[PDB]
Amino acid sequence: MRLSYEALEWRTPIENSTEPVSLPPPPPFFGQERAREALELAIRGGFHAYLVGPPSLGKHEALLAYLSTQSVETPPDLLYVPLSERKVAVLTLPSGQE
Amino acid sequence: MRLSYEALEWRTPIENSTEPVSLPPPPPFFGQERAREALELAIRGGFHA
Amino acid sequence: VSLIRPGAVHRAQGGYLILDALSLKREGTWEAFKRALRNGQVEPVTEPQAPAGLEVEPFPIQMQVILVGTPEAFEGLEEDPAFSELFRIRAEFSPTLPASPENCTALGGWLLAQGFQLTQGGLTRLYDEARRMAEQRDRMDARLVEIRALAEEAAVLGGGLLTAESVEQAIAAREHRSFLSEEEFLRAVQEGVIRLRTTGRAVGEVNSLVVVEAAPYWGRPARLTARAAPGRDHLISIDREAGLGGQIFHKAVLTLAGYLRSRYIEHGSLPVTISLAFEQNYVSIEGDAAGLAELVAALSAIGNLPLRQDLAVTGAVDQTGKVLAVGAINAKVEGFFRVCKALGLSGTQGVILPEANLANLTLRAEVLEAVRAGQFHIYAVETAEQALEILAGARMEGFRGLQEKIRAGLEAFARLEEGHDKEDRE
Amino acid sequence: GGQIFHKAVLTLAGYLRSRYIEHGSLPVTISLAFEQNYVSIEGDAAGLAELVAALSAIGNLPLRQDLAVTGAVDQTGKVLAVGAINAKVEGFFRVCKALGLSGTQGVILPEANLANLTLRAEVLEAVRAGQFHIYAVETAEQALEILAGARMEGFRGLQEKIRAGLEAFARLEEGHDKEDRE
Amino acid sequence: RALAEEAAVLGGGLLTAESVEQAIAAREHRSFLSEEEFLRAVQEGVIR
Amino acid sequence: APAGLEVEPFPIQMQVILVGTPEAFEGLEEDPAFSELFRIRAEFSPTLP
Repeated sequence: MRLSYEALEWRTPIENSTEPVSLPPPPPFFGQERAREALELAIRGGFHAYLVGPPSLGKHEALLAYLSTQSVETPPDLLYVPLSERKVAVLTLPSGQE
Repeated sequence: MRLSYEALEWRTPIENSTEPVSLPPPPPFFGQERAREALELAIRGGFHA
Repeated sequence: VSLIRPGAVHRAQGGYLILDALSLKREGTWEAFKRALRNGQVEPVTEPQAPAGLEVEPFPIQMQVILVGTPEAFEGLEEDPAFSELFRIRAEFSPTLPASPENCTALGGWLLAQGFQLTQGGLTRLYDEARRMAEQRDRMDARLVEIRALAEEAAVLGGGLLTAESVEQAIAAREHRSFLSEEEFLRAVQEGVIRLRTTGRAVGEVNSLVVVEAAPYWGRPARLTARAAPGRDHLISIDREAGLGGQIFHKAVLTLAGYLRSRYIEHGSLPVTISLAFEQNYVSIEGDAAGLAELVAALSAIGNLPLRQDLAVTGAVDQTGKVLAVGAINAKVEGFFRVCKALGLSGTQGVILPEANLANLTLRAEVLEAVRAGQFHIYAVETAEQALEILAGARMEGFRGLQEKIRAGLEAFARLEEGHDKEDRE
Repeated sequence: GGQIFHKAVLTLAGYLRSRYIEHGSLPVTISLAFEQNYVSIEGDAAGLAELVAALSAIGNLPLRQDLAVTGAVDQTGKVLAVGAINAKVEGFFRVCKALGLSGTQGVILPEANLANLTLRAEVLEAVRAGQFHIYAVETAEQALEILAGARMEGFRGLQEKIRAGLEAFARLEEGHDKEDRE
Repeated sequence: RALAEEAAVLGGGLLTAESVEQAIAAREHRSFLSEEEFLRAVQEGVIR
Repeated sequence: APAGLEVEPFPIQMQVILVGTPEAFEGLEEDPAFSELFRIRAEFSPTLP
């Protein structure tokens, strides 16, 4: 079976090379509904998650962009205190009480 | 078959051994258009090369 | 206490700790991190020459750990059951996105947010190149960093605007920058150092497309040769048995031997031994895949069938006969087209590739233009018999059929083996 | 090397078995060696000289010693390009000149290295005077032509000589089997 | 316990039959990439 | 040293133009991080026309 040009053509046609296009930004993890759903579940549940992806997918940067819009209650001030001269324990106080 | 002298001769003949040669300096990366274009791209874009 | 410094764990509390799984594997700190996650035991690192330390109590862990890494980096961690005990949410990124106008628009918007100035042609060509990198006509590459890098190169080569011409030039220069190996190969082929036959017919020879190592895996032909001589029923694959690699029984020699023994049935054993070899050494053949080129070369060597040298033959084959798809089909096709163009296009050259790879043919503009002009060809074959009937230029049906000629060749070789064994017996 | 199948041995065996089919397993054991070991022979390519010497030993062909044989072969019989052809040609010319050129010394080299030959002035001057000969071969058969001075086609050709050698060794093996059986 | 946690998270502090069904579906779906690509290859004819 | 200094991360404004013989990169191109960082391969042709 000899493949004709029609069967091999895969390049979408072009209407112009000028008149720059304006498009709204896509939602984060566009086309990655699996990753976005998993991250929403992990963030809502506070589970320990892990992103698995081929290198150069920009997993590190969309993770930061998605986590920045996330919001939780104000973190407490954690700090070491000496229970004794040799024993030290980490405790958290309300914000701004350190 | 046997290679004759004419088929083996590769030296470009010298027409004289005098008249000291004066030529303009060649452009950098002469004969290395690939490397020159790659470096020009890397420098203009600031990509590590 | 005042000399205790906070690490990553002590500033990720109430938030998220993002670590590279490859980093944890490399630095050998995964055990300590696992203990910190389970037991809430965080302990500042100490210096070996200081004997007096501080007994740090366990600290309840309020953070969320979101490791990030390639699948291979986690294949070294998922073996530990405690890993699956701790980390239970798998946020897997699909390496490819569906190729649809919705995703094209999303990519355009995403590059616009990056600051690039995209014309419609430029976005279209970036979308096409993303599909090419995914090596699928229906899936675009989800590696948005790669596309961003290509867009940056296009912007530099186009001023500040990603015109279609600019991104085409960027792709062309990306191919041309790492093109020195193929340039040397073509110069060798033209100069006659590496002699490949791209015209006429030859017996037991075929142009098997192989891949050589580089940043882009460059495809190029290699003259596969097959020589059949009477002897034991052993198929000697010289390429993969070279040196100490022959102590492995491979998976391809068995495949071709099974196909040959089961398909042609007129004797209680295969009466031929076939040496399969490659001219030149740049091929790097996988030991577990038996190429269609090897099968057709062996069949031609058996049957004295003159195969066309115009057509390169690629594709994997199993013992049933049907042709399996192979990776990097685009590179192989473009490499054979480059060699044919360097040696001159006779208007009858082509490539024989599996129909299963018909869904991965995203070819460059030049190859498609050559096909449209009829100066090139692309042949899709479903079974090795189709590839053989295409190469030999005759059908397997009736008198002078290909199967009948192969049977005649096997009968002649078995006759010589019979004479040898008859002489040795007395 | 006993536990190694190599790649140059397999190529030579494949060529020898495929080209001469009048019996089954090729009834010869070919021992190939270099006198005066400084060679460090390659393990990834079978030299044309190895094949030609094997054929001469098989068929009792007196090869010319005037002509050195260089080049790598595959099992199709094609002579492939080899690296550093200039060094090999100049080395043989130096050895010929040390013993004195008789005007018939030469080098048999692959056609593929025709675009690879850049020789010193001494070699080119010798070729100009007809004291040194450079032969270019495309297949091992043509190298055997040049060395043996005879063709495969015709009466008392090279093919029938190699056939006679193979048949004689096969007859000796058959006699051994006959002795063993009786 | 982990599945119950996932079901409660998906159901919003309430665990119902629908929530557990959603949790099981999500647990299949988060590791379904390999099968998704295999099915897509079979549909596209790469794996006949 | 008893106590070092916690040096903060610094945004890098330089660009790195590595130079190496090809077998020196054959052992350095195995990292996908190398491909991600160094994207412009300026390769010098060993032979000029």
